[PDB]
Amino acid sequence: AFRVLKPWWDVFTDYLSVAMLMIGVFGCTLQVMQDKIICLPKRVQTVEMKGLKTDLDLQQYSFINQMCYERALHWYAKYFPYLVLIHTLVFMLCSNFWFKFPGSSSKIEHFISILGKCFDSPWTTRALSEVSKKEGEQAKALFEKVKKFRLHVEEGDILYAMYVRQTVLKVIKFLIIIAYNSALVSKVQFTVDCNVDIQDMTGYKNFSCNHTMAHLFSKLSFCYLCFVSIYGLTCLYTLYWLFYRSLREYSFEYVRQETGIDDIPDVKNDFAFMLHMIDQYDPLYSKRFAVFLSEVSENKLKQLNLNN
Amino acid sequence: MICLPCKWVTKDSCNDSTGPTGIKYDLDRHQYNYVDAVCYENRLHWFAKYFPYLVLLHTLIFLACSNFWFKFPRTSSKLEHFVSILLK
Amino acid sequence: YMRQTIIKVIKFALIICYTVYYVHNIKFDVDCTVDIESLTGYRTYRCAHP
Amino acid sequence: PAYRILKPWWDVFTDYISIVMLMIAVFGGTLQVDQDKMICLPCKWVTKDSCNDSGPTGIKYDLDRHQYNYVDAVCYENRLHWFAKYFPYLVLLHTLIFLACSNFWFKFPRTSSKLEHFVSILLKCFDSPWTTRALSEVLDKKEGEQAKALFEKVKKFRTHVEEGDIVYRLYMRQTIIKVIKFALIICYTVYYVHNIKFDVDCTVDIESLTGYRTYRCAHPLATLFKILASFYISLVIFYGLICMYTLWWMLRRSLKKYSFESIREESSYSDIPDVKNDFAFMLHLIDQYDPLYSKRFAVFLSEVSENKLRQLNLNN
Amino acid sequence: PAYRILKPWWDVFTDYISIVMLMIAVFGGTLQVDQDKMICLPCKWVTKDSCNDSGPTGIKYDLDRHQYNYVDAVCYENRLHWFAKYFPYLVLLHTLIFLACSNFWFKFPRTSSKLEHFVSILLKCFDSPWTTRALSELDKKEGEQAKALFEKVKKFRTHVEEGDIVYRLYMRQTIIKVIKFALIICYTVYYVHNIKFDVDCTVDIESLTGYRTYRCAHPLATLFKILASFYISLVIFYGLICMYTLWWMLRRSLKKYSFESIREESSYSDIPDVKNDFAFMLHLIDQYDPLYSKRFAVFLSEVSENKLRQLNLN
Amino acid sequence: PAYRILKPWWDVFTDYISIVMLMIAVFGGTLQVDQDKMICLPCKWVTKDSCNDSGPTGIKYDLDRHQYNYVDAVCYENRLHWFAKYFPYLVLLHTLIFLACSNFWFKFPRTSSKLEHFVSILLKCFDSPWTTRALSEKEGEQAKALFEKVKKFRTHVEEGDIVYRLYMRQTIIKVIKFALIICYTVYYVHNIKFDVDCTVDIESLTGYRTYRCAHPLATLFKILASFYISLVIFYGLICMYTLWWMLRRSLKKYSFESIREESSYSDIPDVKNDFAFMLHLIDQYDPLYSKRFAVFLSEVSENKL
Repeated sequence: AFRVLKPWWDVFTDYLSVAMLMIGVFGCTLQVMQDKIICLPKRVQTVEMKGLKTDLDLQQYSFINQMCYERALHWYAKYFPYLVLIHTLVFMLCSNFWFKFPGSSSKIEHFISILGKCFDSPWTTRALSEVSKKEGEQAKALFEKVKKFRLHVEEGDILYAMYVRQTVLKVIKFLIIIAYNSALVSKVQFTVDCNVDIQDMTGYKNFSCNHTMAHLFSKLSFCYLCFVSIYGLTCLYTLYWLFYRSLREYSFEYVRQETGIDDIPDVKNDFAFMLHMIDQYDPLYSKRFAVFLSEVSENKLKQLNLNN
Repeated sequence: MICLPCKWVTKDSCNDSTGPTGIKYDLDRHQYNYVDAVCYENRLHWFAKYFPYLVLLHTLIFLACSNFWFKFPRTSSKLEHFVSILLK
Repeated sequence: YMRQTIIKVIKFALIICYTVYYVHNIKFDVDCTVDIESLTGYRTYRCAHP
Repeated sequence: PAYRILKPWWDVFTDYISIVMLMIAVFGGTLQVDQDKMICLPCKWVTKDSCNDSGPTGIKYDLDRHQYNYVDAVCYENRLHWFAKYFPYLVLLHTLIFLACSNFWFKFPRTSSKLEHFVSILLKCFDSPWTTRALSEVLDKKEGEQAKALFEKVKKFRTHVEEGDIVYRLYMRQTIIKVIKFALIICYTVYYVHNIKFDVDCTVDIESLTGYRTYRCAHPLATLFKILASFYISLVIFYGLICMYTLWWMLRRSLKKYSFESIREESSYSDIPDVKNDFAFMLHLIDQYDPLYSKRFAVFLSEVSENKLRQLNLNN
Repeated sequence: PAYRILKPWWDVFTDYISIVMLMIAVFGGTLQVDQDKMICLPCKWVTKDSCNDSGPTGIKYDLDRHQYNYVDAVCYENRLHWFAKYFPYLVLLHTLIFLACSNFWFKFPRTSSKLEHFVSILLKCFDSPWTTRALSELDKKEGEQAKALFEKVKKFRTHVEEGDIVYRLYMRQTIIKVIKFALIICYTVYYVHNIKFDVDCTVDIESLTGYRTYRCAHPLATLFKILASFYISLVIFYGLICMYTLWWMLRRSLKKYSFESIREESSYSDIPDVKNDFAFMLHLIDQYDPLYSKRFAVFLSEVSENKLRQLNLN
Repeated sequence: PAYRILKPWWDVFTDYISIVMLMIAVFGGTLQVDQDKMICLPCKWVTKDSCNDSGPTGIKYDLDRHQYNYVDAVCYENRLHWFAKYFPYLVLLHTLIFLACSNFWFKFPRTSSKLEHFVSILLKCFDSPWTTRALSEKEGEQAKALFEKVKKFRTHVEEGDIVYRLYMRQTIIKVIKFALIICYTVYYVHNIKFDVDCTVDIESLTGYRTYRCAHPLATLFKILASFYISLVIFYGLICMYTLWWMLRRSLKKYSFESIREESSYSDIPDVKNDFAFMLHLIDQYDPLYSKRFAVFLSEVSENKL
């Protein structure tokens, strides 16, 4: 399971995307059956009031309705749910870009495996208590696994970079969505004026229409806009965390303060980035792995193993 | 929202003033539908229009609040580990 | 857990305030004066919300 | 499922695309079944059976609602183009044929038995402890006997599948059929996608029943049937592109011979002979999903590893 | 499922064809429930109780909406061919009959028990380590399981060879499917042409409506014709597959199974000649995969028993 | 589930008829909900409180659409036969009672527990391999424990015959319900007619006394009714046969004469009550299981053990 490598912002955006998809599905269902426009001709033909007679059949009324729905209504009011569905599917597909890559997922599985193994390894806690047999053999095997992982992962540079690409893509898509939604959210209005030229068919050329689902689509548009705004603040803070502190280098000086050992080489590049990930998840794993990263700790372990 | 016009009005208010005969309004079906839509949008209270959506939103907030610590990973890790060690 | 309980109780307070304040506005008969005389011919309509 | 190891990235991408076109099919079918009508109004003034198109008062056509429904039905069935009426059903049929072509490898029993046996032995080798021990290069006696047994299964399965090439031929056949079908869909759809129009003039000659000769209809779900079709086309293109890549992957390398040169060089056992035909193609697909499965299964195919296990079991 | 090994390519192809036929049957049924009607307009001008059909102004038929609904219902009941009305129920019933005929193999308790117990023996023989050792040519527990499975194999051979109920059941199911295909094809091909868009109904409701003859447009007529053509094509495929299955049963005696090829290729040359119902099941498992039969047949040789008893003692 | 062994051909095949009766009940109920109406047109020429039935132009009735709807509702309620209106609900009710009567055998906790224990130990005795050596005429401890379990179950089950009497009662209920269903359905199937003549006396509200209505879902209902009858007929035949079978011989007295004559162990006594009936059902499903289980019921097989 890679949910351990998933931070809180990723799962927050996941539930936000699920809510966005639900909003899009609801809007599409509204558009399928409840979406209709009602058009009445303009300039027809204690007091008493008499109704204005338009002299129009039901079929002329339906023709006016759909002729003004196709033309007079703004395209945003007609295709807002479909745009929401498309954008939320792109968001969901992009949300696990950094998760779905084959080599990246292999590196993530290897990293979570070694970190869980050293967390389950008694020698981590034993050495942490000491500074501040069979299990020694397993500790030495885990330490050479640590060295193998250092030689296999640390030299690469794909993880932080491609995470930055994913965050930048999310921020850009958020900005585009917010810009176009704020530009076209005033188009969704209840009463519209339709000026199609069907005078040869219905006798009238100017109609006043109302879009019956304009209020609900406006509320749905504002709800989706606020959801996208929250998504964008999440991605902006993610960008701030990515760029403010260099995740190309992880300083183990806090372990140097806690653990008496000082010959701890600072990890670099993807090792630093993934240790930043797990520190956001649980810093105890990082400070417990740092004593398994020092080669002086390896020399001491070799000395104790030779003594045993 | 089935809307019927007031034939006799007195300053924006219905006056409410041998067999009985039905009142002829001379309104088409589509004029009636237009009146329904306009009065439904304008005069019927927002609570009667958005009550189920408000209820759904409140339930979603309540369910998110109840299940937040199960999905928040910093507490989810502790809860899962505690569950595993307690059953075991 | 404390924060979740606090948020739930204040949410309950807000809901049980505004819902009970606006629950009497769900009426059957509603009079509408929407001023569409130029299209329909009347001004005031007595609607019934089913 | 348990067959995901034989499904490469292009296969799962085609599966996702076909799922989306199934969604298109169900959406268009629901729309066509429920709300697909055709409101037609008579042209009151006609010049040579063509609409003249010459406060204002409404035009009285003197037609009942049932006459209007009759006009709508006749001008929907006689003058609206067949593509606009049957686009979602064609989409569903093509999606079903694409899924059938994808799973004809999956359901046809003659190749299905080989796939089950290959997946079962691969999963056994993945979970075999002596496989991990040999990859690392003292055992349980029963575990050693089972390891020698799985060696024998590897040899007999080699003799079983190397004699035939129906699996590779089947996969190539479905790839070719998918490419040809995608070409046909793209051609006929780009031909007929412009026939979906909003305003359609109809001339049905029902003047004896309604009193009018020519009418003008406005098909409601036209533009929404337009863009969907266009977007449908887009998905098909991607499908075809993916399929074409698979066709390229059919001819870039000979899948009937898959060499072990990289595996034996990195491993200690530099003795393994190459595989052929269905075994070679299936190992190619395994490499497409993950080379680790093939490299791990390589230690159960060599004779030096057989001798090493025999000596170990003598010690064990 | 467990009976997947007993389903050859013809059976699974007929299963998918039946699933598709059921899908189009449900589609047509929902269509006929919801959107099926006929829009009927009276013929204003008549010639001997027919339709004379002699700016333009619309014809005033002076009929209410309910008179039109009555005309539609009466003409739909009286003058519209029964095929165009009950085609979805016909394809649904035929598909259900085909599916029941195909799945009656696994539901009749005698044959169901025979196939299930056969499947269990075949599976545990495929997973039997002594099968592996016999193919190559011993723990005491594995030897005990091997002896138990050998006894189960021979007692099954005694139990199933006495009567061929499974072979007769499968032959009768195939015969019924072929006959049903033939009947469906003749009557459907004969009756497709009666699904027309325009139908003239002379239903004599002049006392209630005022008109005698009416012209009706059937909206779900071209759709029903297309579905009928699709159903005809599917039944063509089903019938060709069933005819191949019948030819497969009839060309060679499936009640006899010569083990000469396997006993010649494999080391054991004493393999008995399986006959009657067991021969039919072994032909089915051959049609699935010859490897299953090859890895099960090592338990039928009496020579392997002698090797198994000797290795059990050793 | 685990009760497939206790389901002979009559049980499974009538269950299939029971599941296909339910489909036409749901299909009919959907039809009754959606478009079960009556299009009623007034008879302008009326003679002796009936329709006189005495270019062309349409007949003006001067009736509103709502007057037509009121006429439809009143004549559908008063002058449509109740069989036509409530056929799908009656079919659903009969099918639900059939399902309840065929599954209360497995849902009643007494018989449920007894059948579950019989099935469990029959399966675990079928998994036992020592029956092979028995019928040929740590593993030993397992066979002895299963022998003890079989004997102690027999001493518990052979005392009473609750399962047999409950199965008899269920089958008798099924056959009498089939008889009632086929009788009343044959009686009332002809009342489903397309055209009907309603006379409701609403002249005050409409202006006409007699109307001639058309019921759209009549012929469909008619053929559905015929289909239902066919299914019921088939069902009854199977139930009839079940009666004959359960009255052919003493189902409460299972004799192991053939098995103990074929095998060496001739000490097998005659089984009585629920164990006897359940072994009879086993023989019906598969004679192999009863023969294979019979050796552990014999004490000289324990003498071999």
